[PDB]
Amino acid sequence: CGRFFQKHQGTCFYFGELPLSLAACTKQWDVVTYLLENPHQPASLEATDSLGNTVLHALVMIADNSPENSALVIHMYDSLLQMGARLCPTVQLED
Amino acid sequence: CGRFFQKHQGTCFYFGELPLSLAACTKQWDVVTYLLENPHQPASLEATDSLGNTVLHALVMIADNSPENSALVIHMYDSLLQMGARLCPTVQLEDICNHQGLTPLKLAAKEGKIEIFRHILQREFSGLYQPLSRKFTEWCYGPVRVSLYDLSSVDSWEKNSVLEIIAFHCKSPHRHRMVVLEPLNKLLQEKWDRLIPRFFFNFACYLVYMIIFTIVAYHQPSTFGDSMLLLGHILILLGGIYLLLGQLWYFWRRRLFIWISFMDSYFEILFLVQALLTVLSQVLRFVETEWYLPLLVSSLVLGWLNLLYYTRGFQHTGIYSVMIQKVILRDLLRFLLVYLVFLFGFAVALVSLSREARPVPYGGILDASLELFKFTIGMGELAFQEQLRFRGVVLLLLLAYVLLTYVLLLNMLIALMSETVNSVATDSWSIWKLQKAISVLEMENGYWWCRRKRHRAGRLLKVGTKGDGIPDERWCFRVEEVNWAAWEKTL
Amino acid sequence: QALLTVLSQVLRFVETEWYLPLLVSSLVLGWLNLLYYTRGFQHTGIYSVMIQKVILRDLLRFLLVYLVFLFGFAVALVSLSREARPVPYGGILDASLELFKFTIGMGELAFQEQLRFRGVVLLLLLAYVLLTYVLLLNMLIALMSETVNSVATDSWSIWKLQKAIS
Repeated sequence: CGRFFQKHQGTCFYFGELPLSLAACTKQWDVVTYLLENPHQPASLEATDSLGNTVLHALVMIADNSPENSALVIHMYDSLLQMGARLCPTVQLED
Repeated sequence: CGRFFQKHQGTCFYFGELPLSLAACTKQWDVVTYLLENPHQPASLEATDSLGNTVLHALVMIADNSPENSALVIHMYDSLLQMGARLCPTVQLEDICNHQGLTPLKLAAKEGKIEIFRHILQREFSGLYQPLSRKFTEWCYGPVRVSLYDLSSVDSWEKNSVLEIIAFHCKSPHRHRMVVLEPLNKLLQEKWDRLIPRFFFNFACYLVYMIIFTIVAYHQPSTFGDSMLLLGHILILLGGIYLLLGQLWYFWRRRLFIWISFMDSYFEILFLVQALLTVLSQVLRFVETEWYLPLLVSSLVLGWLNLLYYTRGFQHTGIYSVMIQKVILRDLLRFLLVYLVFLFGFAVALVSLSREARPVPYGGILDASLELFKFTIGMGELAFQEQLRFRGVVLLLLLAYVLLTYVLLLNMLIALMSETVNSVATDSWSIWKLQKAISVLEMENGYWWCRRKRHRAGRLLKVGTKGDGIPDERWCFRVEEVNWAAWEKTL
Repeated sequence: QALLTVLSQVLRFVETEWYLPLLVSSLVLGWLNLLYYTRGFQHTGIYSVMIQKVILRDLLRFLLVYLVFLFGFAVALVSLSREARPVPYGGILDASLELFKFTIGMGELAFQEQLRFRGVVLLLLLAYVLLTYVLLLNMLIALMSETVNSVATDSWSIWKLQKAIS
């Protein structure tokens, strides 16, 4: 949580203030998988930042109306939802 | 150097009057290389012709807006620059003063070559030939890019900048497309955002001045009141003198601008006329001449119409004034010509055939024209004059004039403006940006009595190192932009 | 409208002369308020949407330029209408009224013989008439012609949004 990472009118870039959120926002599917089933310390997929946004919220925030950005956001959202189905099936991330 | 090789209006072909320039201009890269590292006698790459142009200048001169020509010129320019990097690295070929005192960038800006201008303004190279670049990248954390455009001889802080050349020296028809491409863009917006206060202060001063003008012109004769009237009159005289001096200084400073652009300003001449009329009326009052009031009233009208200069501060109304100008210039004059010819032709006729005694209308050439203009406005008295037995001829003439004028010319005028507005709705924004750029450039200087200090644009930043010693520094202009397509390929 | 109606009703008890203007203004505003309920049909709701777009896009720039021009000419005609060689253009209110009449199509463009500034007054009147009635109004027609064609595409979605809000 820093001025460069908080969302405001300036020279910032909001991604969710979470390493998993940063990995998801940067079209890096190789690290997202490794962050979730690493034996040592898995990263919770329902984790939240100071603002309250989650990974799906962070994906929504960085979304634009550009075709490539929209495709990236849609694909990452679907992949993250499908992965969350196979890790925490007793809780839904949409709600 | 011959008549066929000198640049003029004829059957000539200018290439630079140098064998190396000829080789470069003819897309012959095989001979250009051999001319530079031949052991016997190498050809200097910084050589100049009689006109003063160099190889890069010659490439700029032959440049057009055609895609193939633009590609050829760009490729040859880049290749020649890269070669000059490896032959004479102690001297840069970009900074070569022409006889008229220009560089390839300034020459391209003046001649109107848009494509080579945009290429030179934002050119980027790879790791090799890194110093020979204008656009850079400081940090690209995530999908955001920080572009560092070079502000060398393009910032107004220098005496002869590219912006000033574009504004006041370029005679190309569509020169407004150069103030909306890259760097020159953001820079002008940032300058205008800081020059807002002075612009609106000048507008407020002019508004107060003309408010005083109107109050004085209203309360005038056909004590305290006389004292206030005298104070207002002397204030108006001083204001008119100030405006006259300012306009005279502007015209004297930019004498070679009226011929280049006789209508792009359109308001400095109007301000000059208004100030001259005000001063003339004020000085003529002392002569006690009856024509004081008409001059004062005309000056008041012109000055009150002059407030539309200051409407170029908003996105919405500046374009409106631009379309006003386009409509006035494109289809108002042809209609006026045809209308005046038709009106005179009919007025002379009605005057001639209005003398049969079987006050009378159409007594003179002034009355008939007035009646026809009334017909145009919607107040024409189309009646059946019973005092002369040419009733039928007069009525038929009136109907013939009415049909073709009120039913055909005016409706066609409406249609013509309907076409013109749709046609010029695309380039009006660029013309407004050019007008704002001209206003910013004029406000960068001070008044005729106080020269403002220039504030240098951009900032000095670490950009590479010169290939012969310690790092070099140049002034850049940061611009951040969030692009995902640019970011997604570099992975 | 409701505030004006209530204010007029309560002011009647005070026995104030300005009861009738308030009541009449409230009546006008309420009768114009019936165009809210036209957003129930495909045909007229879009018409009201284009009405709003035309009012917002090109009605205000024209009004600004027109008011500036009208004031500039009215002050002039008032100033130079005092030569004795009732008279027209006596005050700033009369000259503006005459210029508006010119705009409507009822302007009395005559040759006033009671003052020897006939030429100056006539030239000023002609200069005002040309640029106003021949240039600004026709250009306004063209501007609405452009605006209607431009907003003919998104008007349906705006009408759907209005219906959704309702």
